[PDB]
Amino acid sequence: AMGSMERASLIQKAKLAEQAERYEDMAAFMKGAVEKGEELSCEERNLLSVAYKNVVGGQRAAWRVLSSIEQCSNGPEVREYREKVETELQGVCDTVLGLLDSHLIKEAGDAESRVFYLKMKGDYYRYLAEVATGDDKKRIIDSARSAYQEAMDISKKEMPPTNPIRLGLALNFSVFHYEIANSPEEAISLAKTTFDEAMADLHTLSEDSYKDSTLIMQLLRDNLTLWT
Amino acid sequence: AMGSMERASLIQKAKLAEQAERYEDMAAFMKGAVEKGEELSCEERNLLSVAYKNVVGGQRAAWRVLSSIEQCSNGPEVREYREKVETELQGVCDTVLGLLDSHLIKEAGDAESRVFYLKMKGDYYRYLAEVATGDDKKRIIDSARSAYQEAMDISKKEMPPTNPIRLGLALNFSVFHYEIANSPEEAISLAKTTFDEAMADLHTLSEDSYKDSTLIMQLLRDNLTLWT
Amino acid sequence: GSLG
Amino acid sequence: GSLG
Ligand SMILES: [Ca+2]
Ligand SMILES: [Ca+2]
Ligand SMILES: [Cl-]
Ligand SMILES: [Cl-]
Ligand SMILES: [Mg+2]
Ligand SMILES: [Mg+2]
Ligand SMILES: [Mg+2]
Ligand SMILES: [Mg+2]
Repeated sequence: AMGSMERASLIQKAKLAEQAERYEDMAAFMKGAVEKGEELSCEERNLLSVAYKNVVGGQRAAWRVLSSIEQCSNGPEVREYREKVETELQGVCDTVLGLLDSHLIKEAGDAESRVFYLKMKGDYYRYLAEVATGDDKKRIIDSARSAYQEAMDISKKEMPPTNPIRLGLALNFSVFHYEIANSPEEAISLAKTTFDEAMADLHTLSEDSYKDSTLIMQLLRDNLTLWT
Repeated sequence: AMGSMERASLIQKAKLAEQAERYEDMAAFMKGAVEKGEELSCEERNLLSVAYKNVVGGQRAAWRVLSSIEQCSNGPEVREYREKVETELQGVCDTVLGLLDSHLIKEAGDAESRVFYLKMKGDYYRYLAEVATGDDKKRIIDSARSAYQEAMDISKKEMPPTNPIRLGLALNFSVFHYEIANSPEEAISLAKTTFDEAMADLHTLSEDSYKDSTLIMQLLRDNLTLWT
Repeated sequence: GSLG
Repeated sequence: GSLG
């Protein structure tokens, strides 16, 4: 599909699509780039994440609108169209999970790449869990938790407490606990420990690293304000 | 494609897609509804227009970003991707023009429907003209102008000067003159005459009709401020 | 500058 | 409440 296009041209077109706010295009360019089989640089991993974040973010917001309407109603149309949007969302999550399993994660040896991809695996199972019902929901939740836990274990061993990758993983795992796993205390404990550990490490940073880390710390704080 | 879905279900799903901001879906539901072959009510014509307005609006904004980048640059990638977005835009315009030609306009006998569809024909040729180059550009411009002129002629004979359909047609034909036809004086004259004629008719309106008409009059005024 |  |  993007098999005939040069890797470098796919990356170039992904950045153009980002400028144009054409996130479905950007995601398809980045899927093509991944399927070239080469590992992704830091910049390229960020392009991949931004593209699919935006695509699934749209689908999630739409699914929430439709599910709200369907709940209020409780003919077949609202259910039918919520299911169409749900299926397309699951498809996008399955596509991203597929890229990570074939073969991004297994080739990723450095902590910055491995933690990034395992956080992504956690996040896309987490979006699957948001629309899942029943027992099915359990196995998906456990997949998300496992991915996030492996990423946390590597990040705590390999990265400083202020590393933005590590801080963003902890932010999302804390949201997983509060919103998916019905564990608001675990969510608050994680976000509070993560914030306090980063605070203590800020003195080590340059002005630009300080701004990157404090930005994500503020997100942990905003959640802690919401949750306490 | 939507051939197996009930007309009423297509309309219902178009309104759900609008609530969800899923405008590509809304447009496909409304295309299915049109292709049922029945005339569209006022509410349904508005659904059709909103859906495709939003879809082509996105494409237009993206094409503008890409064309700006391409102009700055003046490898093949920026040109290639601007052409992809351009082709998809032309496709959406050709689809809407196709619905109007088969067979919305020919069945539309009342002034409110006929003016609405001919304004739409003008607007979608106008979007084609925005990306067209050369002689090709001339014939498309003339198609837009012809459509807008037929709509103006019916609106002046059949609707009061404050009718929002008539006011929106005049607003868009004025923009056609200023932005496409290189006729800024014709644009200003049209917008000024249209505003003054509506002003004089406001006394006839209810409070709610007054708000509908003055809203579009303010758009004519905002353009006149920009252009003078 | 058009409608909408 | 997640990143981004
Ligand atoms: Ca459906
Ligand atoms: Ca392309
Ligand atoms: Cl996608
Ligand atoms: Cl479309
Ligand atoms: Mg090559
Ligand atoms: Mg407690
Ligand atoms: Mg029927
Ligand atoms: Mg003059």
